[PDB]
Amino acid sequence: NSNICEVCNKWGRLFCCDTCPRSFHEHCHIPSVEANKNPWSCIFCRIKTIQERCPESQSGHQESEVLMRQMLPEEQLKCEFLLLKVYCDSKSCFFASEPYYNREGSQGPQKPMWLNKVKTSLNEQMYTRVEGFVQDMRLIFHNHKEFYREDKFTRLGIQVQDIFEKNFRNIFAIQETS
Ligand SMILES: [Zn+2]
Ligand SMILES: [Zn+2]
Ligand SMILES: [Zn+2]
Repeated sequence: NSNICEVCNKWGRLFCCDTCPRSFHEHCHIPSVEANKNPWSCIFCRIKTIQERCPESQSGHQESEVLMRQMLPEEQLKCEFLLLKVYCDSKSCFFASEPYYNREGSQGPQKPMWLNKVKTSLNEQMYTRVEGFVQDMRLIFHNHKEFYREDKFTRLGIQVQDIFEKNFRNIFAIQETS
């Protein structure tokens, strides 16, 4: 197995996947690495299994259909994995914890949002459809772009949104377009 966490790239107290060489900190994995379970399979492995059981699930889909899906177990897992893919980028640090807004010439967003809040909401089963999760994720970056205006720091929001959107299109097999 790897000797660093797949998500944060640090060593420490790591749990090892039984079906692949990845390793994780307990609360870096999403969901948090389970208490017992021998063998244990990581989220990457569980997602690959879904795909392998239903090869047709990789054919292209319309976003509008994906967003209306109810959060049954497989869609719950897919959103957990998409959230984890965001955390895998080191620039996610800017969006992880609760933000605050005190900048001359800007006003804070009406509905603040952050990764750890989305994480809690998934854990607590607060989303009934994929749309709920995707809306909160996109809100993180939209709030950032609007608050930071012309400051070059707005680019961090563009960068992390691009990670989110590419992973969304991959995980939910969105139909490729120009
Ligand atoms: Zn970690
Ligand atoms: Zn694995
Ligand atoms: Zn099938």
